[PDB]
Amino acid sequence: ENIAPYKFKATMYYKDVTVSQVWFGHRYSQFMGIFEDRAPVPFEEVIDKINAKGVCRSTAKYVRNNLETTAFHRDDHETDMELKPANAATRTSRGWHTTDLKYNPSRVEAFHRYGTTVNCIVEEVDARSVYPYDEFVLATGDFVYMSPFYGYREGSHTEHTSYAADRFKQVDGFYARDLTTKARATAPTTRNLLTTPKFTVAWDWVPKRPSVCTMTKWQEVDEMLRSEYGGSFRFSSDAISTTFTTNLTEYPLSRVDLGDCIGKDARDAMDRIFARRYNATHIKVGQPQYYLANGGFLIAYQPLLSNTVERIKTTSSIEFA
Amino acid sequence: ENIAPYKFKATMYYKDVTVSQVWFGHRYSQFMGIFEDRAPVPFEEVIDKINAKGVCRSTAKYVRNNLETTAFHRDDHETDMELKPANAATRTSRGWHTTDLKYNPSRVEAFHRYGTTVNCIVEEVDARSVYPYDEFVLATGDFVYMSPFYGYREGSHTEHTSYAADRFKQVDGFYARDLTTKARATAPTTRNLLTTPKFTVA
Amino acid sequence: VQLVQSGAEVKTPGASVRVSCKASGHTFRTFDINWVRQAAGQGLEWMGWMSPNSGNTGYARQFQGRVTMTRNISANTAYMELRGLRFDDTAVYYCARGPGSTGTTGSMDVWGQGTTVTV
Amino acid sequence: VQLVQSGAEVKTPGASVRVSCKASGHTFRTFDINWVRQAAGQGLEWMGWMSPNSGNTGYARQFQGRVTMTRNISANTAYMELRGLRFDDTAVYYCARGPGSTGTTGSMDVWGQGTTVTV
Amino acid sequence: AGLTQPPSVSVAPGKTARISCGGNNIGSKSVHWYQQKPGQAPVLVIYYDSDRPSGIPERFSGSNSGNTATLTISRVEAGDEADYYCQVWDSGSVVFGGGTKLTVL
Amino acid sequence: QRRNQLHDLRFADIDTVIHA
Repeated sequence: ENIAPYKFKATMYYKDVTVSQVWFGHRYSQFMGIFEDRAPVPFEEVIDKINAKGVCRSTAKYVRNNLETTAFHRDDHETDMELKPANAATRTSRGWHTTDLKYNPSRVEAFHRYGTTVNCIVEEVDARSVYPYDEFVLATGDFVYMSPFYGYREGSHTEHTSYAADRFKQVDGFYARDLTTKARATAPTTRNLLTTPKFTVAWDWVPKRPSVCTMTKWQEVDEMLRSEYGGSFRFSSDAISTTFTTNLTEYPLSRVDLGDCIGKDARDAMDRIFARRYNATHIKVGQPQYYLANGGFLIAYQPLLSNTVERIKTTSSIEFA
Repeated sequence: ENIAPYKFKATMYYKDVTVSQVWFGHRYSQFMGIFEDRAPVPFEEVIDKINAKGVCRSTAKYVRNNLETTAFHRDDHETDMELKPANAATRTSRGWHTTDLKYNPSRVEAFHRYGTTVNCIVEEVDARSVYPYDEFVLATGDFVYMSPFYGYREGSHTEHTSYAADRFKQVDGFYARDLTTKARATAPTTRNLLTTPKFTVA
Repeated sequence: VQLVQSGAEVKTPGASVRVSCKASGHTFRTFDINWVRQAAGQGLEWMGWMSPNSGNTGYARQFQGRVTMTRNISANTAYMELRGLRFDDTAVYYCARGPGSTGTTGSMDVWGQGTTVTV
Repeated sequence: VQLVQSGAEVKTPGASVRVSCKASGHTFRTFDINWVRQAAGQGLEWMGWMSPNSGNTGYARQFQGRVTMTRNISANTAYMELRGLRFDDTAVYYCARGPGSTGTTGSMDVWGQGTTVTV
Repeated sequence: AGLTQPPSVSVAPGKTARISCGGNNIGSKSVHWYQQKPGQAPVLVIYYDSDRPSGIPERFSGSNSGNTATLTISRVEAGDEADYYCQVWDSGSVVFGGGTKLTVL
Repeated sequence: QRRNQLHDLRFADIDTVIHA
């Protein structure tokens, strides 16, 4: 059984907006409040500004608590700002930002003053999803309630989604721009972009069926002897000292949910082994057969001769074998 | 193989600064904002005040968002406040605090009023570090990005650190003062003090 | 994706023309459709853009009121309609994937063969 | 940690003296160095403090402009220099570990043997 | 608005060619350069002011700054005789340049 | 938490104090 979540790399775009209120006393200054918020970067700015020129806007315009709000960095006019790399930290993915210093209001004696700062942040994160792949979570602990394989092509519209159709956008012929080397890729890619109320996610779209596997290849056995006894099949391997018991009937591979993976992996492994070791001594007998063994194991078996819809649960213990 | 993390004892010093804005209506009062912040206790206050006298200042002077913020308890003059033990809870480590009650402004009709309270908190926590021991965590879930063995002694200055040299101070001949029994240990110890932006560890 | 247009068109002044551009290989709903014309030996002249997913359109100032862009999603085809032709509209017309809903900075990477319209 | 000072010093008026204090057992960079002098049969007279890690110094008001404190990290040694000696500077001088950068409430727990300086 | 281009440019086969595209504040826009041989659909040769599509030789290069974009063709071959168009997006349209005819001597 | 608490050390400058 496959327990490891499906992993894919995604990109987060968001503006950190900080508004600070300060009271300036006779000899001292004090914070009366710091409002910190995260705003999504619009698709217009992700495609037209960040990806096309490598810059980001100095203003954050977004909907929060049902209100169209605009914030200006340094409380000045709107300009474009270069995205520069963040400070290096061990075991941290790449990241880019525009500003580094907080803007606080100039001192005027005995007044409460407000000051706004906008920091446009781009990050690369690793996103993980689990069966049935209707949600995926980012490295920052923020969930995205939409299937990683959602789209407009190849029957991907039937995938689960919880956001309005105005929040999602699939752009084809998207040429990704590397933000460090400033070199643009040549192969076009499909890009899914979702604007959550807190941030914007973008990731490469891939079809669901050939991307995930509900069963994972565990062992390759060169010599797994098969015997028929007591209305059952015994598969015994001396290399791993392990014996499985199966019913005499085949297990159809179509019954396995998301089972396009087992056939290809088994064929590759068995062909490699046969070419390596048994090319000059034995011959294959028929196409590979698939059996289900106690414990919930899936055995792909290719018999040899000398020249002369449900999900399977696998136990954590191998001691019974 | 060893999977258990390396465990040691640490002490956290920090001041909880809460400033509240209140609107006083005709027959009611409303909280229109509560700013809560945690501030590090400076080295000049951990050694001179908390360890020497067992008291703490009633003001918080720290750096937040690239600005030197100063906050006064009850909006009054600076004064020394004695550290008293915290209320007991089950399965909890030792702790000490100065203030008990939040300060709110006196009622004045039809105005917005601001009020500041500072609570100086000292806590004993357990710290865990894993291989290759380039950073350690605390019981409160706050990471410290510096090797537990960092110092100035016997080649322990090659360990990992992510903080400016201004924030680390290693003091030898430190005589620890128990905040409950008010008794000071006789054996000198080498004490590392690091001032993170939100708290101070020793 | 590949774009294929209809054949040549021969019309009298005052008539209407519909040029069809069909995509192949994709859903055709993930990009935009630009219609741009070129006269005999003259430079390129943009006519308009359409978003086939939502049906939103945008026309040039000199073509407003005479150009209608529509789509058939089931056949993945985009139609452009010119109404009230005159003598100067004899030109070769192209459909491309470029700017529009997917961004104002897109590039016309893929083009069609072009249809010759003679008035 | 152990503090060891130099030998006795005999000097003429108007000269300069440098007294050295070497620590053993620790890196010498974790604690401050206090210089304090005592006249024959008189009370203790603090002279100054020096932080060997950063090199920051602090002198008494009556010794400002005549006392310079420096350090050799490689040898873990602290030097104190008196310039323009006179007759009343004859005294026994001590180096200790006390207040300074590490805290203004520190105690002089460890002391040196002391050097007799005669003018 | 409009983009201004030189009507004709002629360069010796061994030399290199400069094609200009002028406009007000053109440096804030992504300029695209298309090449059209006679009786063919235009082919993109430069996108996003410095980048080349797949299958494009290194001879082509681009720049965009201030009020001018520039296309550079090093080692002008005999097969580079074509009409070159610069394109940006202003307001709600894509203004096209007048085109420059590159003649190889 | 380890990644989230490095945010201020990565995307901001802690030490600088600005006064005017």
